[PDB]
Amino acid sequence: LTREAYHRLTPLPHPGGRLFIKPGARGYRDPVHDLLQKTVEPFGERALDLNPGVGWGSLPLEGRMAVERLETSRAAFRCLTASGLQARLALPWEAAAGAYDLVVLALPAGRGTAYVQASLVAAARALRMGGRLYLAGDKNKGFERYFKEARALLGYGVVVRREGPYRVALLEKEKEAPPLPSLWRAFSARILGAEYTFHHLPGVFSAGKVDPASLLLLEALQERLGPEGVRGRQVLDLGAGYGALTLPLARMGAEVVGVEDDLASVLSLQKGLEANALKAQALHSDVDEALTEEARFDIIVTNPPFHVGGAVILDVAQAFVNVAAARLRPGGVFFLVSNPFLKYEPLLEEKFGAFQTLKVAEYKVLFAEKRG
Ligand SMILES: C[S@@+](CC[C@H](N)C(=O)[O-])C[C@H]1O[C@@H](n2cnc3c(N)ncnc32)[C@H](O)[C@@H]1O
Repeated sequence: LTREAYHRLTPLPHPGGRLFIKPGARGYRDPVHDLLQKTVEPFGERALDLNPGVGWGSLPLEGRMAVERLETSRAAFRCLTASGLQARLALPWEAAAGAYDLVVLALPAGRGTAYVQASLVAAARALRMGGRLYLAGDKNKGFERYFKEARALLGYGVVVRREGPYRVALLEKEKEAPPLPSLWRAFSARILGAEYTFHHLPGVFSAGKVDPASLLLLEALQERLGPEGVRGRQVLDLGAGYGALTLPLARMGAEVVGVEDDLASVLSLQKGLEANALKAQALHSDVDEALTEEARFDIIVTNPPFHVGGAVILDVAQAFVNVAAARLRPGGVFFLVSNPFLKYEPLLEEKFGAFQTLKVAEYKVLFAEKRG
C-alpha cells in the first residue's frame, strides 16, 4: 500500500446502504462483529455500542432507535464519520451510568483482560435496571470466561447465537452494577541514566514495563546522535503509546510530536508527560492523519505494531515506513526497531534507497537517512 491508499476510505455495499472502511480500521470481515450484525435487535429507545469499529455489529439498530457509539480508534472513527453514523471519540468507561436500555459489545479480547473487564463493567453501569446486553466473542479468545464474568455482573444471560467458535449472548441487568475499578496504573523505570514514571490506562502496548525493543532503539539513537543529539530537533514518534520513546526524547530536549491511533494510549501519554514535567504533542491520529500537509521532521522514530509470532509486516507498520520517508527533511534520520523475523530491510531500501543496521540483539534496530 501507498500513502493515499492507506488513508483512503472506501464505501462497501450492504442491503439498504453503504459502510466506509479503510486499512487499519477494525470491524469488517470480522466473524464476531458479523455474528452480532445477524443477532442484534432493538430494545428500548437508547442503545450504546462499546466497541464499534466500522460499525457493522450494531448497524441493525441504526434508524430504529437512538444509537451512541464510543470509539477509541481514530482510523475507525474516520470511517464511522464518513458513514454518517453517530459516534464519539470516547473510552468505553466514559459511558453515562444508567442512561441506556441496550448495549452492544463485541469483546475487545485483543486489548487484554483489563481492557475487556473495564468494558464489561462499563456496560453494566451504562444500562438501566432491566437493560439488555448483547455480548459477542470467540470461544478460543476468552468468550466463556468473560460471558461468565458478565453474568456475575448482571445476572441473567444465555447464548443466543453460534457460528463456528463465535458466540453472541444476551444478558439482562438484574442487579446493581459495581463501581468502576481503578483503571490507572503507573510504574517507574530508568532509561539512559534518567528516571521516569510512566502512567497508563488499560489496553496499552507493553503495560507495566518499558519494552526491551524501545530501550534498544533509544540506546542506538543516543550512540549515533549523542545525548544532546535531539535537542531542539523536531521529532515524530509513530505509534507513541504511553511514551516509552516520547518521554525520553522530550527530556533530551527534542520538540516531539507523537501520533497514536488508540485513545487510551493517547491519554496515557498525556498523563505521563504531565507527571514528568515534560512537554510534547500527544496526538490522537491514524498514522499521520492529524498532521498538516506540510509538516516535516528532522528525526522520526518508531517501534511499529506487530503480530505475535508472525513474519508478515502489518499494513499499519508498512504505512509507518512510507510516512517516515515522506515526512523526513533531506538529511533527516529514521530509527525503527522490530523483531528479527520482520523483513523491513527491503522496504527501507525501496523507500529510502539505502539503510543501515545499528543493532542486532533480541531485536534489531534499523536506520535510514532521507536523501534529497
Ligand atoms: C509496538 S507499540 C509501541 C508503542 C511505544 N512507541 C513504545 O515503544 O512502547 C505500537 C504502537 O502503534 C500504535 N498504533 C497502532 N496502529 C496505529 C495507527 N494506525 N496509527 C498510529 N498509531 C498506531 C499502537 O496502538 C501502539 O501504541
